[PDB]
Amino acid sequence: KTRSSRAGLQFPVGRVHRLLRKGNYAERVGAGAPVYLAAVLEYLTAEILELAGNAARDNKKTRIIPRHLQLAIRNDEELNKLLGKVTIAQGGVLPNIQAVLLP
Amino acid sequence: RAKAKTRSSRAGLQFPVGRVHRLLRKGNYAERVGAGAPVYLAAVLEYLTAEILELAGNAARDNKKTRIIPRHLQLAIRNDEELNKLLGKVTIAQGGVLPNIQAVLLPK
Amino acid sequence: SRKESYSVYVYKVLKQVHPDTGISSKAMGIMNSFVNDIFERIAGEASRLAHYNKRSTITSREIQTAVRLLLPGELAKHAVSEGTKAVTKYTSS
Amino acid sequence: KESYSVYVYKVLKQVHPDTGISSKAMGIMNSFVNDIFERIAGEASRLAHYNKRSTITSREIQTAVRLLLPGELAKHAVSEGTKAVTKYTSS
Amino acid sequence: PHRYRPGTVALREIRRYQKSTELLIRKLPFQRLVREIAQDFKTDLRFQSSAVMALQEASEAYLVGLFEDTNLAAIHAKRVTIMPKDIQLARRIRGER
Amino acid sequence: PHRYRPGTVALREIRRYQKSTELLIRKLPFQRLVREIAQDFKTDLRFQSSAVMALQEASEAYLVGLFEDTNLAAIHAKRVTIMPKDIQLARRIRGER
Amino acid sequence: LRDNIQGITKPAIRRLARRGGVKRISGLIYEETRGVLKVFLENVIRDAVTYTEHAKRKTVTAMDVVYALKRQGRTLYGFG
Amino acid sequence: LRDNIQGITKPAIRRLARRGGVKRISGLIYEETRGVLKVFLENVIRDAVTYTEHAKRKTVTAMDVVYALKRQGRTLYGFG
DNA sequence: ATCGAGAATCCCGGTGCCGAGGCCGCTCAATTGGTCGTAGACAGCTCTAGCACCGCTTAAACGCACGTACGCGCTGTCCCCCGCGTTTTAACCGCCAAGGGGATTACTCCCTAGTCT
DNA sequence: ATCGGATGTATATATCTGACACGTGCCTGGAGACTAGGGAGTAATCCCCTTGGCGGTTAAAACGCGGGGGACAGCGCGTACGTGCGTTTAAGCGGTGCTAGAGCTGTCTACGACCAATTGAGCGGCCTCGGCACCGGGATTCTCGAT
DNA sequence: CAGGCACGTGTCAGATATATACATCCGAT
Repeated sequence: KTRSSRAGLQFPVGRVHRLLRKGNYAERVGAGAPVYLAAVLEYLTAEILELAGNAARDNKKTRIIPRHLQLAIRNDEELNKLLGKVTIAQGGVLPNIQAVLLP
Repeated sequence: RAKAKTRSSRAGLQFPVGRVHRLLRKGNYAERVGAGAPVYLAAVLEYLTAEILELAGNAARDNKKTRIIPRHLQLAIRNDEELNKLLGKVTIAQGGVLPNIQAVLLPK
Repeated sequence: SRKESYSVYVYKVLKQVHPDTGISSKAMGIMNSFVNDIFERIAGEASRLAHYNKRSTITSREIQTAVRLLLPGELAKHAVSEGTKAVTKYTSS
Repeated sequence: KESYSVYVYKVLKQVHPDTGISSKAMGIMNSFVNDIFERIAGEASRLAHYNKRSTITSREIQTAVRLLLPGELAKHAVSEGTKAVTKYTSS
Repeated sequence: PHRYRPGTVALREIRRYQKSTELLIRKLPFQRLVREIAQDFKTDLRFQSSAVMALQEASEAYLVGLFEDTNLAAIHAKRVTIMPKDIQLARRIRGER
Repeated sequence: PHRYRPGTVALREIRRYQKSTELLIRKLPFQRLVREIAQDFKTDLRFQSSAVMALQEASEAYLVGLFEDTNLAAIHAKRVTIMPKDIQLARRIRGER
Repeated sequence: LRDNIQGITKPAIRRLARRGGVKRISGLIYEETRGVLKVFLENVIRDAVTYTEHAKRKTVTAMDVVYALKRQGRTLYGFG
Repeated sequence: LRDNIQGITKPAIRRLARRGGVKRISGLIYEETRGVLKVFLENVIRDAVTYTEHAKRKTVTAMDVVYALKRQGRTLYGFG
């Protein structure tokens, strides 16, 4: 029945379709556009959650905090480029010391 | 009926009001567009254009030229501080750069 | 086909601030790029402004606030006064 | 209000069936989803106007994905997006 | 007694605050500064606590990034100490000036 | 024979190329480079001349701005000659690395 | 509300520099940092108050700060 | 087409540096400048080609380059 | 701390070029005049959270003492980049020709908005 | 190198505790059917604009040869900045009150969407002379080896 | 029409305190 299950996703196709309609983006919204956008959003969320889960397990924790998300984003080559101009609240900074300051 | 008198003339502006209203309506900015919004936007655009053209003509006369070239627009925009901040991320075609040599490079 | 441009409008503004100054095709196409840039800049901010407050109409109030956000310092103070002056004249024909 | 709290948590349970998520970390996930949503939808809206179109279809979402996301990240996002549309049409 | 060599404790607390995720700025002085700045634009203005917290996070992140750029500029000039000329160079290159 | 001292002719060229608005990169080599770069993305592309001109002007403006930032970085390090480390520092601070 | 810019004490600036990876600090940094922080705060709060006034409100919500930061290119996650 | 990066000759980079206000130029500047120019050109042309392909066209018009530049915040005036 | 030979630069005049501006014809989009649905402006009520106050506790800021190491000025080496003259060489202008596809108009069909449940 | 003294980090265990993940109720937003009309796919066509090639000029690039000035390494100094200790200030942290104002509902009215005539303003075609580019020569100003 | 959003509730991952082991710095040596 639901379009999300008809497409094999977990993100809401109907909600994305409604947001596209109210969005004022265009006069008409196609049928496959919400499905495609929901699939893209699901893939990106899955990648973030994979890297964050690995970062959380490296710290002997079983729960994700913003620090793990920040570490996952900064330690990935391309996720850093995608969210370069984004500040994560309670994310901290990547531990890095220049070699010249070291004794 | 009655004599047609354009909306730009009712407001005293030179930039079009009907064209701005049409572009706002067909630009998918919002479901509805108010009556005074095209008038206000046309007035703002006319003010900005006049403000730039004033300094562009000043630069043109300072170079003994009667016509305006992209160099004059470049000089006018970069010389004015507020125009510079408004258009700081804009590249003007055939405009060149502002003459500025660092003082240390100048010869002793 | 019938392309649309601000060439007539820019030229009229030029002849009142500088009655004896011309403009080249290269320079005038830049002024067309500037106007279209600012038009999209102000209208985009106003479009977001109405969506933030769950509104459905772009009024002069939305355009006024967008001008106050985009234009810096004195450039915004004079633009607002010019914008409000036209609206009052338009409202009284 | 409406959020992606139910949907994000489902994706996590598929990816890490034992790891959980805190309230403040998970709100950051919500703000990320709306940020990417407006990037692609905003870019796709420009593509329709650029081509004098009035409809947003799968061809405009696909191009917007390639424009925003970097090289290797966008290639799989297109593959995931294309896969869902074909399955949706068949079913 | 014993005295640590200069720079060793300075090399520490980098390893602390790069692993720590606290705010490092006192909250009430920042709140007072925000209110003092904001009263110039509108008097009798009320602030949400989340608004002040968001302002604090954004300001601190901006300052941290500026300090990293300042450190890079200072190292570029074959120096270890950071001077305000490095802050001015970083801000000029970043487009803020 | 009359030979100008090294500083003078450099400054003369600086003034000459700051007074003008010409394109400093040749046009056919730049067009060939653009076509080579565009072969990787899609074979058998037909560039419109105005597109190549816009690419040349944008690239030239970018290079001029980068060289300005490089010059300021060079002067910051008590130097006159720009070095590749100056370009690297400018690009790193600007956010391109 | 007077002279609260000095509320940003010297040790706070040192702590921020240490998080930024700075080993040694000169005496004029403790004033240059206050100046740049004041400039940034004025720039953000001006837009935040503009949004608040447009919304016909007397309370500066966190969403106004989020919008003002997103306008300056500094998108912030965690507050909406 | 191959090795056309060397078409950006040393005198051209020299003139660009002169317009940028550089007095003395190191020997290693030219190669770095060629690499930076190549990277920037690939970055812009990728988006321009994407815009061209989405329109089912085979010619890269000036508007595609303008839109690609505006996407990266360059916002070129003039053409289109 | 000057001085003249020499080279780069500004200016004044004369000549030719092409495009900026003005005029004319003609559409089609802006204008008027109406109807009509509904967005929000306003009045009203609620609860809630932002502001103010007070008392306690102790963590952090501050001021000072002291040593030391690093920023800065100075000097010496040397090497490499710039100025200038000679020799290619390929950019550039002009011209010609061919065909690929980028805009256009006609026709149709089916995808999506709208309404109801 | 080296060896011991002494700080500041990891690690293990007890001990709370308050967010986290899960039931529970409910209603409104998503789904399924059906209909109509305009957006877009497809065909066909014209011309224009991009590409390819050839020939001649010549300005620009490449190369070589001094040689002087700037980059870099080494030395010395002094003073400004860390590190530690005692003292003071105010930032959290816990309660209280208290009320301005954000937020949610109910009318209803002016305002914007929409459609049918109506016509003038802006756009395409097409001159034409004047601003501007170019050259030729002279006067002016800056530079550098010499006192 | 059912899934997703208020609302309520048990409970255990994590913060804190304390004792113990240990990688690291520094002055002579």
